[PDB]
Formats: sequence, structure tokens, C-alpha cells
Amino acid sequence: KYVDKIHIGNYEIDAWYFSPFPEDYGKQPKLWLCEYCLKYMKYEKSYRFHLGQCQWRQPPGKEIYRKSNISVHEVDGKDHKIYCQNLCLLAKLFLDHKTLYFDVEPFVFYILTEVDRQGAHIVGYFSKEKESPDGNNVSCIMILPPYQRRGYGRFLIAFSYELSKLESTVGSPEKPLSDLGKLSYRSYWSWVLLENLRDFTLSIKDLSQMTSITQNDIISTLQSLNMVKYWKGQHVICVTPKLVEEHLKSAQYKKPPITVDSVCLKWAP
Ligand SMILES: O=C(NNS(=O)(=O)c1ccccc1F)c1ccccc1
Ligand SMILES: [Zn+2]
Repeated sequence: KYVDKIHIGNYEIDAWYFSPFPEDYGKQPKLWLCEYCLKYMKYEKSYRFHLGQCQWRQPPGKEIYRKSNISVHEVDGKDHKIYCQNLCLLAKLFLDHKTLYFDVEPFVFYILTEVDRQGAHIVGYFSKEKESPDGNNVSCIMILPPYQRRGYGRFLIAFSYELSKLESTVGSPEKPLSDLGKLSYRSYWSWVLLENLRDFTLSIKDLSQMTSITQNDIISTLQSLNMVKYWKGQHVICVTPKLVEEHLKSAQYKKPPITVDSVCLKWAP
């Protein structure tokens, strides 16, 4: 009845949530997706015919980041409507709270790919409203299950703040976050803040300006690190250089990151 398994690239992936693909696409045992243009198909035969014909080998839009074989494409929902709609229906298989699939024009989509000789292979993405009334620098963020917990979510989170910095603005992901989303942002925030308190008298407003993390996300992060005191109605940073290093040395920050190299980012607001 609902779509419950997809084939994309060389992966078969079980669905986590309902996504409103048309009814007759549900009925099939599997839905088959072109990993490059994200067209969804009902049959292994139409899929293999499509694979032989389709000329795309990367996302549409502008490649705004390239370092070695990690690429980000910026895709405007108005310019590439069908691709963005396909991406949103794919995303909704793995996001409980996403509600927007068809009215994609207000959004820009940042698609993360990993490149080999065959083409640029989609790992995940984040959407962003062109005009956010609430200052959200991410709408939805999704990493395909076989790539989760492997560094790519940290990359996209970092990337979303590097855009916010180029915008001279603070930003926060739209709520609610998934369970993994919550843990991932808290861990990203903790690292960035701890490294700034090592590398540098920084105030909370100072840190917000340096990182584009909102003051509230800074404060909730420092509270979970027990690194803020409260005085006459104001949160104030309170931490020893040694306690910062204790946190940074811990086993949580020990996996080598895919880092966003701002030299390789090509973008203006
Ligand atoms: O895959 C995910 N997180 N684990 S991670 O990338 O190794 C990671 C490691 C350290 C800090 C933040 C991270 F994100 C993820 C999936 C969906 C939304 C957001 C993140
Ligand atoms: Zn295709």
C-alpha cells in the first residue's frame, strides 16, 4: 500500500515514514529512483531503460562547493521544479516532520554528493527558505540512511552555518529536529564553541557573531556543557582553559571530520 522500499544507485533502502508518492507507485514491491535526476519509477524494467538513456550524472543547478570528490550543488526550486519535488518525496521517506513536497519554489536546495568516475552520487541535502520569517538557515536536513553517522551530516550542518556567515546573519535549523538531528546539532555546536573558547574574553554575543549560531543555541549548548553562570538575569560564560581542553580531548570528538574548506565555497548572498 505505501512505498516501503526504494532502490537508488546500488542501494536498497527501507522506508521510515509515509511519503505521498502517487497511489500506484505505492503498490509496487519497490520504488526505483534514478540516482542522478531522482525520477521515480514503478518497475525494474523501466528503471534499467531509464538508466541507459538518462544523460544526467550530477544534480542540476550550480556547483557551489568542490573539494576533491565532495561537491555541493545549489538548486533553486523555481528553476528546477521537478528535480526538487522528486528530492522532497525521497526525503519524506526518512523525515517524519517534513510537510512540503510540491510547492518548492520558495526554497533553495543544497545537494551533497560524493564523486567517482561514473558521476556525482547523492548523499543528502538541506533545504532553506529564500526568505525565512524566523531566521531559519535550514528548513529540512536529510542524510540517506547508508550515509548517516559517517561525517556527512556534520558537513552539511557546518555548510549551513558557512552560508549564514557569508550572509552576516545568525541562523537556526527549523524545529522539530529528528533524534539524530538533535544529537548532531548539539555535537556540532559544542565543538565549534569549544574550539573558539580555546583559540581566543569572548562574550555570548561575540560567539554568535563569529559562528552565526544563535545566542539561544549557544546558551543551551553551554548549559549542557555546564559552562555558563547566571547573574542578575544574564547568562555569562564561565569556563577554565583546562576544562575546555578536557571536553575537546574526549572520545566524542575523535572521528576525523570532512571539513568545509571556505576556500572551495563559491557563494554570495
Ligand atoms: O548523519 C547524521 N549525523 N551523524 S554525523 O554526520 O557523523 C555527525 C557527527 C558529529 C557531529 C554532527 C554530525 F551530524 C545526521 C543525519 C541527519 C541530520 C543531521 C545529521
Ligand atoms: Zn535519470
